[PDB]
Amino acid sequence: TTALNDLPDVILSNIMAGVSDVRSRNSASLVCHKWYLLERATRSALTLRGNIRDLFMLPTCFQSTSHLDLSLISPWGHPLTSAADPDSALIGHLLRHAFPSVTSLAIYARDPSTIHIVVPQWPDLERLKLVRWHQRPQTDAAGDELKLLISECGTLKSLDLSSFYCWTDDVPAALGSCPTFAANLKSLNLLNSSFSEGFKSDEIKAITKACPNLREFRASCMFDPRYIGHAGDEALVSISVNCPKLEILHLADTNALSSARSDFDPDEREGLGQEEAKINAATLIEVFSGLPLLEELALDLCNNVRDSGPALEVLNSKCPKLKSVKLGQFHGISLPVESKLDGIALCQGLESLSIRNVDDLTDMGLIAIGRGCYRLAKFEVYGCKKITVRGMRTMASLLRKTLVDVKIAACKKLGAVQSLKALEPIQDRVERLHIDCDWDCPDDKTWARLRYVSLWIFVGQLLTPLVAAGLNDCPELEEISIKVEGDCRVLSRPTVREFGLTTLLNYPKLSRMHLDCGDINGYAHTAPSGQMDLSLWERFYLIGVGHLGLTELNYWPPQDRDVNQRSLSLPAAGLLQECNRLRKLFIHGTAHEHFMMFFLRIEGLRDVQLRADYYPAPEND
Amino acid sequence: AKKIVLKSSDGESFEVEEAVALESQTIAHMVEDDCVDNGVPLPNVTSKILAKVIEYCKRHVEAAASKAEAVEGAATSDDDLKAWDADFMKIDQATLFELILAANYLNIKNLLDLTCQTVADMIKGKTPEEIRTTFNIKNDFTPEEEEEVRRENQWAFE
Repeated sequence: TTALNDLPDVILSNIMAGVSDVRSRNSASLVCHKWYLLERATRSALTLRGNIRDLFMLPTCFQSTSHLDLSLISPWGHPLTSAADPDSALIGHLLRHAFPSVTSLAIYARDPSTIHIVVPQWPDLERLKLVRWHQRPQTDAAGDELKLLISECGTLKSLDLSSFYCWTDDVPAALGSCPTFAANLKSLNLLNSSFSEGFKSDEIKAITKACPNLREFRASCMFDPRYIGHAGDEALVSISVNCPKLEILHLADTNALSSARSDFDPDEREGLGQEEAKINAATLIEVFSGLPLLEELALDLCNNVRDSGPALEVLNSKCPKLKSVKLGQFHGISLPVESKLDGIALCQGLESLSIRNVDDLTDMGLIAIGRGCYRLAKFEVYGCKKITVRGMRTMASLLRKTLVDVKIAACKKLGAVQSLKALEPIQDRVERLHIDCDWDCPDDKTWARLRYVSLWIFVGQLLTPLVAAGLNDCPELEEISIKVEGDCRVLSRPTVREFGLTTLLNYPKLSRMHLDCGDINGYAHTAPSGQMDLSLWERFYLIGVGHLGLTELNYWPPQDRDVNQRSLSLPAAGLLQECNRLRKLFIHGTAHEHFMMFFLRIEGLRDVQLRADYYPAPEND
Repeated sequence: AKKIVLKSSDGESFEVEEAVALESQTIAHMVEDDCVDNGVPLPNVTSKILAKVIEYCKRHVEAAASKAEAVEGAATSDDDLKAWDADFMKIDQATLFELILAANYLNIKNLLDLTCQTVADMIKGKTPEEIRTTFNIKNDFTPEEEEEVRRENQWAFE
């Protein structure tokens, strides 16, 4: 009988190319010399792990990797190469020796010298991602370091500044500095939530005019008509005209990109929003008529656009290739009369649809969307007050052949029990799920394919009713993501000891968890009488995490806005030290060095890092 | 419709549609000569392997055409192809390797990719000793070489 090793080398390379998990690649590289060579010649993506001081011991075996990620090197966020350091240039040379075939690069750009020394090492580079969560260095003019990058990165095809903090004035200046660079760009990602204010109308016009060959354009814009220079009708017209070849257009208000629901939800804002954006249905028709190649559309605004149904009807005819639509605060999405379909219900080619804050949407409109968009695989609804478990269940039944990823959030009449009841038709078919842990809504069973669950819960609420809500039998549930949000400076001390993480022992295959408590606002050390400080809340939320057999954990400590700290406390670190099964542990905040030394006591813990990937990142390092 | 016969290495003959046989680039290539009508011989393919090959090809061409047709809410086969691909690939290792070799011969890109991905999925989640045991591979690494490779692998985020 033929064994695997007797197969031709081409077939073996094809087989090795199918191993995408890095751990399995490392395991396969140890099987034998032939397998070592195959794995090394086949590996294409590498995220560098190690310390900057050890860069001279860098391995030279990864000669075939085309994507290199230098942004996670330790210490996190530190300048990889400083001009003040005398042997800095050598470092760049070292990189070009270790990874000569790099065409995609991701780097942390704290210092402009790091860019100027590392980026030009690969003249054939075509994709670049800049990462910076620290403060923008003071410069004489806007876009100075971006202009330098343009100077040393002529043949770039893709530029990714979605995690790169800068002033919105930097991008258009750099793009207009060198027309040939901007003309060669095919993808431009400016969807940065950290921008204080999004791009203005003039900035958007300049950016689109400079780059006519864009296929992908993402940007965080200022759509609020209160401010001067807000992006509006002419900005959208200019986007459509200047970039006819767009395949992806993702325009979002900056507040819409915030993780905190109090920043974009009109209900949570204290009267903010609630007014019309300077966008009309006729101009939306004009824009959609000018983008025939559009395949993905996202317009997540924090201001209202009403009677947009006629505009969305044009999408079906003028955009045949459109498969994904994401709308934010668009009204009149589906207003069916008698039995006629209209609005987004006309778009039969949709495979993904995200809906947020539609006041007009009733059960009839939801059923109309389910009927018309019969190809939907992903559905996302946020903040619809009038929809009911009846309409959601009917929509799920109508889409029982394709729907596999459902999210229901901030729906007044749809709580946790309501959402789990509404997803009954696709209970055995749904793969990814998000529900809000709303326990006080006033009203066989095996989740066979459910692999991922996302939860949102208010601060101080318990996780115990989850199994009673309907999530009982989930044999395939591997990853759960829990996001907690709220201001606990006004909450009283809870009468229950623990949040209830031990409830997750009900799911046997659960191994990965995201516990995002970073949108909890409380008192760092001086909580008044009847309240508890952030350490006690961390205890409340992290108790029992040791009993879970988690192999990966991403934890976001709660923050004190007045003191401006996201710190991991002594009790929280002690609780995390009980997780003997952890393979990867990433803390999104700051922690004492003794706390980081605590976690190396865990035997199997390989990847540990403090990642301050929020703006502004602490400068104390 | 045009029909063609394929001769396996053991002398068996399979009569099938021309269009489904067009999936194999090699068969499409030998179509250019007279052997299209005299019978295409496959000296490196056995009867069972050939039967599995033309079964997979027939299902793909059919559902392909089927999807070339239908009007609304009817492409659910896409998952079926998948589900059927998943249950089809529930074969023993020897038949799997023979299928890989036949796919490489006949140049059926889809079947070759699916079988290679099946092998890659079999690889995932196994220690080097487990991989060596499953695929019957001898370890030629000295402990110093193993430690050097591990040191190199420590430079990659997992």
